[PDB]
Amino acid sequence: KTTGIVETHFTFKDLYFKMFDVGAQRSERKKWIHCFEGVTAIIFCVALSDYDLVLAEDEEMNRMHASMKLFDSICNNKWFTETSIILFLNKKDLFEEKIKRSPLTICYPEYTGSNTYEEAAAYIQCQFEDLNRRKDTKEIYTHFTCSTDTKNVQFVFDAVTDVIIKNNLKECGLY
Amino acid sequence: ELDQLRQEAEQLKNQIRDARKACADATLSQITNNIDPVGRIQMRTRRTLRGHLAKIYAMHWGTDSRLLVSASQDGKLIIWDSYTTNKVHAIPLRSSWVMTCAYAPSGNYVACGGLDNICSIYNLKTREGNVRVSRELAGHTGYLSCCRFLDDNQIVTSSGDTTCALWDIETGQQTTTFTGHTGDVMSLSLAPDTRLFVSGACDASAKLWDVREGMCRQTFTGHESDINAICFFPNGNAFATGSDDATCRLFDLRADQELMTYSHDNIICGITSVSFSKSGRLLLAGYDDFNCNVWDALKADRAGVLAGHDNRVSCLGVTDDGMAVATGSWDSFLKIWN
Amino acid sequence: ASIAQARKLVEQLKMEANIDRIKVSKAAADLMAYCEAHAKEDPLLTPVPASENPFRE
Amino acid sequence: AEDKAAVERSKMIDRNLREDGEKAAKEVKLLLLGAGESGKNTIVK
Amino acid sequence: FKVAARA
Repeated sequence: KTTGIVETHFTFKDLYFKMFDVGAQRSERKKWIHCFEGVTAIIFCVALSDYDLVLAEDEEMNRMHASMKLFDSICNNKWFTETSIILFLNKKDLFEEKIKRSPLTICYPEYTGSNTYEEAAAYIQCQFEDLNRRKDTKEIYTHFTCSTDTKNVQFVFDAVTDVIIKNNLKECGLY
Repeated sequence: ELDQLRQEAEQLKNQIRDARKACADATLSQITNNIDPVGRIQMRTRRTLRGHLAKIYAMHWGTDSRLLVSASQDGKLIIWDSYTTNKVHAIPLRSSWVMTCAYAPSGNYVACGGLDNICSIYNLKTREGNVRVSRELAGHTGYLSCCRFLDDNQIVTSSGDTTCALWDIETGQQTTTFTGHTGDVMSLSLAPDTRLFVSGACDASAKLWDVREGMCRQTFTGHESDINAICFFPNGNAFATGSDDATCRLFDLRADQELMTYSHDNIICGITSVSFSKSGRLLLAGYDDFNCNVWDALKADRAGVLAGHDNRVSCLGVTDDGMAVATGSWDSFLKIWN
Repeated sequence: ASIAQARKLVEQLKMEANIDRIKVSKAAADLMAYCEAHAKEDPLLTPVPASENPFRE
Repeated sequence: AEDKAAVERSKMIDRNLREDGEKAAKEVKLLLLGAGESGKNTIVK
Repeated sequence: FKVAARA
């Protein structure tokens, strides 16, 4: 019925999680971007299959470049200096299917090498993880989605636990 | 024909600018050359209020100058009491992303709003001893960034959809829509006669609408960045603006122009809230650098500095009788200066 | 496409064009007169007397 | 009299405010970003 | 058990 922020709630191993989806706002990001300060982690999603898809429909903008630009803008905000990012590279089946039909070299002028999933994934990831510059305070966790099993929830739970532990140690001053 | 239309628009703009230039014969400082200064004014905190647990985003004084309403990011809407620090109501909120609040002139209702893109009206008056959501007004696309009550049945809201609107509380459907802004509208204030109101958006512009015909008639420019706060002069023939350029300006409706630029070398941060004192001699402004400033409308010199907050000041206001000034900050505290 | 928007903008500009404007020295004089007339009734400008002050503790 | 009623109401409001805040303090908040068609739907499911 | 995939 209502538009705007959508909230989903679930409990995993006695931890209560809250997730806010802000994709329906369609307004200036800066005005509402200072309201979300204080979150524990930021979940970020990227599709590998957009390398050879002109999703944007603009010749100048390729979906991968747009995703990289958005990730760069989000990661280096003044407010989110100390919030970690859980990066989810998604759709690894179709991407692996199309690599041999059209290699990864279309997106980047530099060669990925070998035209196969392991090498291609490494090049796309390294290129996404190098966008950050506050390496001292924030870190990125990367998981390739697995549909059948529950690796998706467990990875988020473990990442949140690690973030909480590292936050407490830093406050004590030990870390 | 599009190029011809654009040339016609440019010529019309040039004609309007030439008329404004001709009407500019003297300066507000020239008429204020011989007036004595107000001097330094020192105010002290008399009552401090506690009970919130998150950042405070809005505040609005009551019509009796004794009760005020404040809202925070947590889902709470507390009605205070300035004479003696006793809370009266605390209304839980469905969505904890409140951005604005308002208090009814009659004293029987309050308002909310935020990223949920819905304005909610609460039955502050005793309704079987409990408070419930009277009506939820939906139809805006972006976030609701301001709202002010015209009466007990009409409400004016401004949103991030570059559009203001006038609603009907009894029915729930907007009757008039104000269009023309090219940016996200951020502030909104009403005239004392409740026939005209002004607004400002992320594009450097301020407009003077009418609630009956629903058409813009005047446009004021001059700022070079986003505008955050606005309020009318007590006589209803002028208003003051506050932007992110660390400057405040005074415009007059009759002369259609710009008079002063309240600024200083020492201030660099933007303005989040602007309010006039009674008779318009003192102008109050809220800044990001934990400070609140007192200006002189006639001569633009500092008359005092207010410093009691350890975080950014986001809202302030003056009572109807001009007896006290209340300030809200990003911490969980409110203060009253007299 | 944008022809209707351009026509609207031109019409709005033409509507804004026809306005009667007073001189600045008269509006400034009126503002000064209003400020001086109600200066004695402003509690913040004239320091508040203690008994009337409702905020006194 | 009236002061007593106001004090009692304030103390009842304050107690409710404290416990709810303590309960909220025990939750983890996550922000889910992503351009549309990036598979946000699959993670949510 | 939550570590970033090796770069």
